[PDB]
Amino acid sequence: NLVPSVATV
Amino acid sequence: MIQRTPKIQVYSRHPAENGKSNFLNCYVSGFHPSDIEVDLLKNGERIEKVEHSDLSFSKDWSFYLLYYTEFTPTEKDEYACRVNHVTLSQPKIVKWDRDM
Amino acid sequence: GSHSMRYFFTSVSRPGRGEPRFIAVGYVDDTQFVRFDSDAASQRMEPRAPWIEQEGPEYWDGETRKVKAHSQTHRVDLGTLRGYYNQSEAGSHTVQRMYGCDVGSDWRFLRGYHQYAYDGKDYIALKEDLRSWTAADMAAQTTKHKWEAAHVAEQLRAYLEGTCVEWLRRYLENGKETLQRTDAPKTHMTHHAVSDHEATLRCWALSFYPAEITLTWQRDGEDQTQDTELVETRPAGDGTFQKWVAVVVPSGQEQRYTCHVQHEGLPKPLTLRW
Repeated sequence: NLVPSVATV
Repeated sequence: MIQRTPKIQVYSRHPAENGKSNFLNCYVSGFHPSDIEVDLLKNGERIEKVEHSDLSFSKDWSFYLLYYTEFTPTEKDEYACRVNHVTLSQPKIVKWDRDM
Repeated sequence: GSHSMRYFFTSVSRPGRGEPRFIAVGYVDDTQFVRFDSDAASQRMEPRAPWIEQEGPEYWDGETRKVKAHSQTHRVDLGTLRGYYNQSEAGSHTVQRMYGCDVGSDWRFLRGYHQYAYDGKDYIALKEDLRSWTAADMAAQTTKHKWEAAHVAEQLRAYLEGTCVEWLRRYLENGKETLQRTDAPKTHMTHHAVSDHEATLRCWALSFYPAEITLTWQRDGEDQTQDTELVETRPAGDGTFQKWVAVVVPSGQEQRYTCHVQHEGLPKPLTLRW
């Protein structure tokens, strides 16, 4: 189950 | 950029016996960048039906792939893996050694 | 023993036309269970272990949505990072991301991680406490400040200690028949001669799972490292792993040398002799 959100660098 | 040259192992999935179907493997690892060319050779000739694993990497960020094909060994057939990568001036050929 | 769930993601930019190549893979321990490849036809998250096929259409829709969100962040990141490092549009570049959680033998949270690399070098990583960041350079430091203001670490810590662990336990249960099985290595020894003075002894371990293994040689009951060669552990292709270790010895002295194999599928270490 993947992380819900991925912040941009 | 960083550039790391691939290590190569060529080997079968199961212990190798003539007349007995098996899988020829070429495992390439420790390389960067990700683009790489890998062929399996039967008697010097490129095998067409070759599959590879999905690209993944080690903790040091270097990539690894398994290329593989179904084959039936015989006494006289010679097998190899030919690899080309940015870090290589000439393709590298490693022979399958079944006596190892 | 202990277990892990880990996701690995690679994006590679393609200068002349279109979006980057994006590949995502998910593992439980040393078993891959899912994949997405941006070059594949389905544009869906795909099963790679039979026990994940138990999961319903909502799982596949939700994992697909998230993995495409992962893809778009990576696409944005490649342009942002090109900017940070004053690079041109001509060259191809890479971002790699790994995250996941470890649980112990009790299946409780042990460790979480989230690390990120640009062109194969450390960029930024979550620290062990999951409350702070390790930024390798000033570009990464700009990202750290961005992520601190946005409380990114807090959102990750909740996932890594919560959902990650919960779903690992779930996968471990659904995949019990393989994921909780150990396969002990099948061992043998080969012998070759280079000349009439010198011999090569090779100790093989085949067909084992998980990947972790120790193979060593001893000479007369003491560890021998000189004149030995130990290969990288390698996938057999059927889910199991292989490794060997060789030693060069004087012909006739083969009996002094013993191979020792440690693996979680063996209650005690095993010894081999020629």
